[PDB]
Amino acid sequence: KSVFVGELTWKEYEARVAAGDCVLMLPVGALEQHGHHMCMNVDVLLPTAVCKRVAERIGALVMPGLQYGYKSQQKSGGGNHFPGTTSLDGATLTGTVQDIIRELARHGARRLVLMNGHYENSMFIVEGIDLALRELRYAGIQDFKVVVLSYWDFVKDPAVIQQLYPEGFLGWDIEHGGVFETSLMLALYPDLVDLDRVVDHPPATFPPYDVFPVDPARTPAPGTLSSAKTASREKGELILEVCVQGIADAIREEFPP
Amino acid sequence: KSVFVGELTWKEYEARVAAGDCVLMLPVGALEQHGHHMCMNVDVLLPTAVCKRVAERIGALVMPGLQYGYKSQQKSGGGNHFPGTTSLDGATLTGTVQDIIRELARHGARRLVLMNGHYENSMFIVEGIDLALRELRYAGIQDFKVVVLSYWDFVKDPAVIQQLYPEGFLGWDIEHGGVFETSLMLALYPDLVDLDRVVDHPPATFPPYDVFPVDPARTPAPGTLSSAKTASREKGELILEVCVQGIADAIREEFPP
Amino acid sequence: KSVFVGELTWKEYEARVAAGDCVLMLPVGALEQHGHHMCMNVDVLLPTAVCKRVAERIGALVMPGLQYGYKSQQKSGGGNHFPGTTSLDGATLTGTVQDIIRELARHGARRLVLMNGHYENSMFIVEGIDLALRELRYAGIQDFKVVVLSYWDFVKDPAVIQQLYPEGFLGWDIEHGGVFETSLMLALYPDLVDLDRVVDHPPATFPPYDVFPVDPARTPAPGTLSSAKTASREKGELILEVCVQGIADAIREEFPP
Amino acid sequence: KSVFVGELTWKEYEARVAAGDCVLMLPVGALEQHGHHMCMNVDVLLPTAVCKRVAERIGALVMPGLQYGYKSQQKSGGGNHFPGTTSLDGATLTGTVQDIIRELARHGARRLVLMNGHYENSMFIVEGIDLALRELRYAGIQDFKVVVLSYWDFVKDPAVIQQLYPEGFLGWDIEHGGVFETSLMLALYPDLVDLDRVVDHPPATFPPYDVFPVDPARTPAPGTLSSAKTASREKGELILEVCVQGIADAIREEFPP
Amino acid sequence: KSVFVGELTWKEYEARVAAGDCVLMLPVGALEQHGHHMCMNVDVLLPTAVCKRVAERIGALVMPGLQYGYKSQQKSGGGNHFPGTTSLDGATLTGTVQDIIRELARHGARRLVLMNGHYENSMFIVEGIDLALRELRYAGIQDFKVVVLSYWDFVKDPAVIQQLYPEGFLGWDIEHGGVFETSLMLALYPDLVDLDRVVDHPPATFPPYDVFPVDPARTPAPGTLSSAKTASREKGELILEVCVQGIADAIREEFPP
Amino acid sequence: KSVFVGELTWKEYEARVAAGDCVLMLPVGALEQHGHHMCMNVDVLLPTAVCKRVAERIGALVMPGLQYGYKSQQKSGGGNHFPGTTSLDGATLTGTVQDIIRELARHGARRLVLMNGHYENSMFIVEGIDLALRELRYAGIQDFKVVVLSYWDFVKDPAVIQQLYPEGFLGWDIEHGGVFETSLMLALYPDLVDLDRVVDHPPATFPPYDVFPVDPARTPAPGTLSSAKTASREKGELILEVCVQGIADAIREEFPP
Ligand SMILES: [Zn+2]
Ligand SMILES: [Zn+2]
Ligand SMILES: [Zn+2]
Ligand SMILES: [Zn+2]
Ligand SMILES: [Zn+2]
Ligand SMILES: [Zn+2]
Ligand SMILES: [Zn+2]
Ligand SMILES: [Zn+2]
Ligand SMILES: [Zn+2]
Ligand SMILES: [Zn+2]
Ligand SMILES: [Zn+2]
Ligand SMILES: [Zn+2]
Repeated sequence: KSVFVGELTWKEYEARVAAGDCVLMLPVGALEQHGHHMCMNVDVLLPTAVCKRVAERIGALVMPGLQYGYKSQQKSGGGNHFPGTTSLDGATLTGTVQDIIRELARHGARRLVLMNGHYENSMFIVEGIDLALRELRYAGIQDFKVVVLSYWDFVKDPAVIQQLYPEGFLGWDIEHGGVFETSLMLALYPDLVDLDRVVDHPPATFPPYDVFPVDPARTPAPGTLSSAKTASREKGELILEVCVQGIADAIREEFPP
Repeated sequence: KSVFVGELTWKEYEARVAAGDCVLMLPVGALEQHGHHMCMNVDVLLPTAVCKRVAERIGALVMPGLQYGYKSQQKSGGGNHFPGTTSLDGATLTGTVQDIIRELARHGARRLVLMNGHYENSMFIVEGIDLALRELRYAGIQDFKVVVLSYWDFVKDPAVIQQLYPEGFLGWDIEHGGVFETSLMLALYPDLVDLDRVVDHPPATFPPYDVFPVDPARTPAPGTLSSAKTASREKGELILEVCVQGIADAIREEFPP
Repeated sequence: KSVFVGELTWKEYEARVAAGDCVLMLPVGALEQHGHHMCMNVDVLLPTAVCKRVAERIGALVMPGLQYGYKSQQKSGGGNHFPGTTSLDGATLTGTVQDIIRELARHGARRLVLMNGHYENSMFIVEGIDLALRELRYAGIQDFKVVVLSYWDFVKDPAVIQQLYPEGFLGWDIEHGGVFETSLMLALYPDLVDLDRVVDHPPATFPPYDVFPVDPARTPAPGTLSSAKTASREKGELILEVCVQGIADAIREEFPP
Repeated sequence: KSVFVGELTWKEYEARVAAGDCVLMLPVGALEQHGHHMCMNVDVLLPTAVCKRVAERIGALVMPGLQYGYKSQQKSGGGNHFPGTTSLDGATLTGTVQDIIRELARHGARRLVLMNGHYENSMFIVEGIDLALRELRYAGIQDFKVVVLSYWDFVKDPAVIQQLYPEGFLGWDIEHGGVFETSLMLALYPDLVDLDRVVDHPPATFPPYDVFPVDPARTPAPGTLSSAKTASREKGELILEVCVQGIADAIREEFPP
Repeated sequence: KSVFVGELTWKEYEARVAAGDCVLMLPVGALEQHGHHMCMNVDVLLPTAVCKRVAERIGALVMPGLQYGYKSQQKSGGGNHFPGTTSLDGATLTGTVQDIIRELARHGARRLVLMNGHYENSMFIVEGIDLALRELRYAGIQDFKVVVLSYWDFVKDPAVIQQLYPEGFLGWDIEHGGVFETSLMLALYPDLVDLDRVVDHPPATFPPYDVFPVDPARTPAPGTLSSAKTASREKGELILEVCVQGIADAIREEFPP
Repeated sequence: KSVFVGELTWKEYEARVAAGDCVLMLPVGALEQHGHHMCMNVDVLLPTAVCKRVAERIGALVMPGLQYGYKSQQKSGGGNHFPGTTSLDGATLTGTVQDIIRELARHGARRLVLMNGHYENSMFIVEGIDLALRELRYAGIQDFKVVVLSYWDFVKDPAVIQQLYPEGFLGWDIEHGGVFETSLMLALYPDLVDLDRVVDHPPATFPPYDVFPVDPARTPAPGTLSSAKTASREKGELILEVCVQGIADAIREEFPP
């Protein structure tokens, strides 16, 4: 039986919420350039795939994902000046999260996991949550609980980190279109990756400040912030298992049966 | 080569827009109860499937679909009081459409088809377009053109209508979870439909006025506005060809090579 | 004694609301082109006149009408590119309805009828109502009830239709500046109509999609979607009596004395 | 020929704007308690009557009036806690003015007089004007000019002031439902005033600060801020001519042929 | 011990609010041209200094001041076309006031004095207060009380005015960068005033209407609305004691121990 | 001559902008709990002091600081559930930044540095900039440049870090009210720090996700994320010299004479 709310009937959904401890998960992504070697829906595909696996394991349900995210920033995504990247204004993203929470609460749901897959979304997700919880408190509702996370933050194991970043962990911002996402993509959606098109450049470096309008010259030409040359299906499986396991455990701790 | 923008690299997308007469298509759906016999993501699946087939024929590209639409209304969708239905505020939906158009224009695109699959979305799509076009004018851009349509409106042929509705056509609003959508789903995604679960009630009728708060007694208990008892894969195939051909022709007429 | 809230003192108003069953009515119109033969405030004047007559009959009160409505659409009102037509953004109209409901609830009113005179207003009225009811719910208030209706939906009777359209009725979709509105105006405000200026063109027809920016060629030059050549005072008197009786009956059903 | 835009056809309005120096006027009022002796639509009726007469004299046109205004303040209108008073939020009023100016500009109009009739509207009208003009500048339009005024400010002649206020003028802020408005109503709409119902209390005084939530005990019970006992039709006719003469002259100066 | 909240630890502030009758004060100013002889932060500096002194006397606390206010208007501050003046949109200021009240209420505070130092801010402060009180009412809270005042309104005593203006008083509508503010600045921050740079022009006068876009010719060249030639430290010390005494008394009356 | 815009006359400011290469600096802070040993205006005081020193060195001017910032987050500032912390909504902060940029652009300014002192502000600052630049583009202006920096990113050097943290540096994620801010305060405003009140707890650690509503147990009781026990005036003097030099260099690079 599907773990995707979209694939269930309203009766099936109603029954699952009626059970009393139902956990819902919402993938939050983006449509964003991911270099010469990968497609642009990565940030939707990856958190959605992780939510699916986590849900199967813990008996949770997964909502339709947010397909468009906040504006790409040079230091974490190359910059919003690239073609293809299609971004929302902050208020729009915030409002979407807020509306969704309001509705889940109307259903009787009280447990939500927001799984971010696009670096720049985080603070707008946070504001959406706050505004929704504020409204719930107006109606005397104080038992709606949210867990928010970016799936990569769960990859902390030194042993795993050394494999991926043998030469040093580059930070999750510089991990745009690099070894981490590319490996996952090779494991999950190999037809959407062409490792031979990877432009091997040295990891992007930036000064300690930001400039607007964004200066395109400061982003590597391909749009990637680090090279995915050494990405592998094997690395992807390793990441997948570590993320899925860690997130499941975290959700079980925060939302016990 | 995929017709989905999300499955393209940013270079491939850029090249397609650079060619001069590129048509983009954006499906706009909802997560909404669709009776006891069908899942809740129908309004995303159907227009996305029609977009795909149209795009294949005319050489267009399809953007990631809007997964959440405007609040369900009793006379066209059963009402927003149903569990599962997860709806956005008007401002949110309008803002999403507005942000996407702004970004596509930034890319250099000038031709957009918005294919609606959820009855209640229309006027908020219309406002999103108007506000986006207003902004483009401020920026000196007047050559961005938009076609907006709901795919079912292309099923006009009296003969076809009789094949689908032998007892009479009762309006696209009352076609919520009925013969039309169910037939399309049987043709495209049979695993998401269980015809044996259909509740065969008479078509919903309503007084010539609307009441808020929505009174649940005025909607058939299953949430459908009409019975999909006579839905069939064959009917789905017929609808599909009529919609795809009609829309393809309309787009070719509005956006010639 | 006036049925118009604006013509009452606050004490008279307070006492009427104090009765506990007071029905308030809000006309919602537009300032919109209505052909060569009629003035532009039709969509306010007509629902206001109907409200007045209904209120006289059932003991209700009528609020000052909304004079400006949503952007005219080609298929319903000819399009927002015409001179004279002066339209609000959706958020503005939604906010106006929302504010008025908040205030009426503060007064202690709990029964409201919105009478729409301009097709395009519909969904923004719906959103304004939803947002206002949402706020009342935050205050534990759930007994505020709203009925929304368009006066033309009360001319259902085929026998009435036969009298009004002896040469065959071609539908409500083309009744902008046509027989229906012009006849009502001839009955109520004959000095605001000059039937000799009617341009007797064939009914407007459109493809099953819309284009923005709006193409002016698709609207008949005069701005009307159908000819008012056969309009008459007598037809207007009939429409008036039928609309008033039907609406009075519906309101008494939903809001019993 | 009517001076009201709403009573014109779109063709007549188009020709008047095409003339080149067309002045438009927009009355901005409120629905607000005005004591025991007068109705609640005064702030619409009065500036509308003044606009009509000015328009007749200078060849201008008058737009449908704004019927709902900003929240009544204790020191200028008794307070928004009164029944009947139906007020908009500031953003709503601001947006309404903004939308109307944008549309008038679309028509080709470049001259607008905003005539305020409700003391509390002023700064929200100002913001609406500023936001509209900002937008016009974005579209390369800088020749749109607005004159904004509260009609009572044109009563400056000490001789007139003394006829109305022999014991001394205390200000337009405490003139709510008093001699000025009541006199005008006695001259223009005598059936909407009953002088026998005037409660003759001493003029309201207040400390040099404001308190929220508004405290009802600090407002004279009837809602008036001063007594209308000495109001008269003759005084109303004097006020009317002074305002109409002054405003006409002012507009001729600012918007010359 | 400091009377400024910003200079306290959170524990100190918590304890002060915990005592039960804590009065908080919020200065609301602007960055605005104030002629050739005075600096641009006057409207922040002055209410802050008055708040400090009142707080010392009555045991109140002072919040960080609002540094930016609403757009300068010709008749009160010279106009927003001047350099240096840096103004917020109405919605921005309203939202800022609203957010702060929400947060103070969350701390458990229930007594707030807003001290305005910039004429144009008033109605946006009023709206902010209303929207915050509205939200509190959703939670059943009705004991949050706000006193709003412009500090100059406390210089009322004709005996005082006689002392400050012996040759004759010209009114408050011209006191932008004039005798009142300059004298206060001479007493409090003499280094920020150079009386020798005063441009001695006649008091500004205007017709009973406003024009937008603002016409710079209609404001005296230096930006002041009246001459500060006769300003003095002695006058400033008198204004200061009168304002501080008056406001302390008013606050003690509205917020007793 | 002061480097603060607020302390200049409008003429002095105008002349500085007229010079052609004028750099303006805006401190962006917060009112937020900073432990038992320090006051709550730290995030305003610190960037303001750094801006002052940088401005003195490079000939730049400093605008009035933003005193209120975005909601405190558990992992960076302890969380918004603390008393004293007084936070804005995202939209409010974004709008404030947007309005200020629009106004500076109106003045003719084209070079702006935003110095953030409160981590949580970052993305709202980013959105404010983007929205303001978008509007400038509508108005034909493409030469306005913004540099955004957090002063703490300029203490990069490991040799400086070693000097500042001889018992070992644990990272920037726990530097809320710890050694870094406390040392700077001891150097600049020693009366606002009482080192004896420091609670010497073990550095804060958190799981790889966030929870809302915020669980207070997950923040160290005093509100600090690390102990400032070893903070010193001397450390502060070093931080100050290092930050001022680095920021001055960066600005000269990005905005040369
Ligand atoms: Zn990615
Ligand atoms: Zn991304
Ligand atoms: Zn459907
Ligand atoms: Zn639907
Ligand atoms: Zn009409
Ligand atoms: Zn209409
Ligand atoms: Zn009045
Ligand atoms: Zn009024
Ligand atoms: Zn001032
Ligand atoms: Zn000022
Ligand atoms: Zn800090
Ligand atoms: Zn902070």
